[PDB]
Amino acid sequence: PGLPPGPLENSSAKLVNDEAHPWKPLRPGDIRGPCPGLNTLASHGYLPRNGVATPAQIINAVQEGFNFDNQAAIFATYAAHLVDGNLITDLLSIGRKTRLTGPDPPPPASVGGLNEHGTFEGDASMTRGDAFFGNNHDFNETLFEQLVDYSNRFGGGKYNLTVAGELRFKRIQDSIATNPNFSFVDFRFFTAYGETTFPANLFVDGRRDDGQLDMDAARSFFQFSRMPDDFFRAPSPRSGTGVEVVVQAHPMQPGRNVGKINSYTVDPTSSDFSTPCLMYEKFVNITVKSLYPNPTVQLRKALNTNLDFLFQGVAAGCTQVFPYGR
Ligand code: HEM
Ligand SMILES: *[C@@H]1O[C@H](CO)[C@@H](O)[C@H](O)[C@H]1NC(C)=O
Ligand SMILES: *[C@@H]1O[C@H](CO)[C@@H](O)[C@H](O)[C@H]1NC(C)=O
Ligand SMILES: *[C@@H]1O[C@H](CO)[C@@H](O)[C@H](O)[C@H]1NC(C)=O
Ligand SMILES: *[C@@H]1O[C@H](CO)[C@@H](O)[C@H](O)[C@H]1NC(C)=O
Ligand SMILES: *[C@@H]1O[C@H](CO)[C@@H](O)[C@H](O)[C@H]1NC(C)=O
Ligand SMILES: COc1ccc(CO)cc1OC
Ligand SMILES: [Cl-]
Ligand SMILES: [Mg+2]
Repeated sequence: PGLPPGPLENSSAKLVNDEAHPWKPLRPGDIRGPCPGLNTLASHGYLPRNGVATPAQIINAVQEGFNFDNQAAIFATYAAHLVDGNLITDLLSIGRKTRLTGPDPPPPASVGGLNEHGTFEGDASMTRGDAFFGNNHDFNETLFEQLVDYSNRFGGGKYNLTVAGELRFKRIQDSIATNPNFSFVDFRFFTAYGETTFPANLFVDGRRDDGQLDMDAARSFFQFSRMPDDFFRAPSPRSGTGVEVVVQAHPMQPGRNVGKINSYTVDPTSSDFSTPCLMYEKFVNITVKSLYPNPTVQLRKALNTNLDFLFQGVAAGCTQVFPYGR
């Protein structure tokens, strides 16, 4: 594995929909998944256009194309790679499972790409349906139209953090009401909130950076993986700033439905926003370790390297944990 890239040398706003990075349609075999950011980077050639990439390629692409901040890029990328990528070949699919990531490790590891439900991807996404309903990765028009409606109602026709706060809660309540397997704990509990800020922070043209995303731009990213014509990236590195507004709108406890609709039951063993270090510790000790309980020599080495890289993205104050020793 390569070292995690460092922050941008020059993080100014600039044209990112440029001559070197044109949008192109999908070819047969090209993979897109549940993340409109990575999808857009692949469809503009910031990532390989087939949607299979190394962690270093992903980190460079999110920084260069969108000004995603370095710490956030490192944590997300290595978390995804650990649970969804091939640690020997150093390749991760941004969507469905593919033979392009190379020879698989033994069960119970899945190397399922970002489409793998319950590892990184989870329920109550804004524009993708819950995995229980049959498709956790494709753009959903009905859900996008709901995003438009919430933008009309709470954002004057634009998507902003106020809209995010209301839509985040709506999606949770809809999953509680209809998905008997709804899960909203630990890693998904965190990412579900942060992801709702990303359209306001990163899909807004960086010459404005006003947190007000228009619906034409929103559809372009969410549906077509396409930057608006003349799109400038954000003017400074960021990811989840303003997530507090989203949480404050409708504070929730982590929990799950318990095999029936309308049975949301709080999980006191889950991390929440009061215990961010616990979220990291459980991700490593439980989630990663369960996929690789007794790895062979070359896998153990790759796990430890990628776990070291993951820890670079963890907020200062947390203690590193070592599931396979040092
Ligand atoms: C840094 C590497 C990144 C990885 C590995 C990644 C991966 C993912 C995954 C797997 C999801 C699905 C979560 C869910 O179940 O809803 C997701 C959600 C999302 N990501 Fe990313 N992401 C990354 C960075 C970014 C960036 C830079 C952007 C924007 C520039 C972005 C925008 C989004 C949005 C908007 C969603 C929610 C989509 C929806 O709910 O419809 N992500 N990401
Ligand atoms: C950084 O990039 C911007 C936009 O491309 C440019 O205007 C600026 O002068 C660059 N800064 C340095 C120090 O080169
Ligand atoms: C149902 O929930 C469990 C974990 O609570 C998860 O392993 C499983 O993949 C879920 N499946 C769907 C389709 O939601
Ligand atoms: C999209 O989401 C809606 C609302 O949850 C759902 O009823 C529909 O089956 C989903 N799929 C498609 C292909 O529209
Ligand atoms: C969202 O837009 C609405 C209408 O313009 C406005 O009242 C609200 O303050 C905005 N919220 C943010 C966080 O910009
Ligand atoms: C994770 O495992 C380490 C031992 O490697 C231990 O110190 C730590 O308390 C564990 N944390 C959790 C949340 O299980
Ligand atoms: C910055 O942390 C994240 C990076 C990527 C995703 C998925 O788009 C979720 C994150 O946590 C909010
Ligand atoms: Cl940064
Ligand atoms: Mg999802």
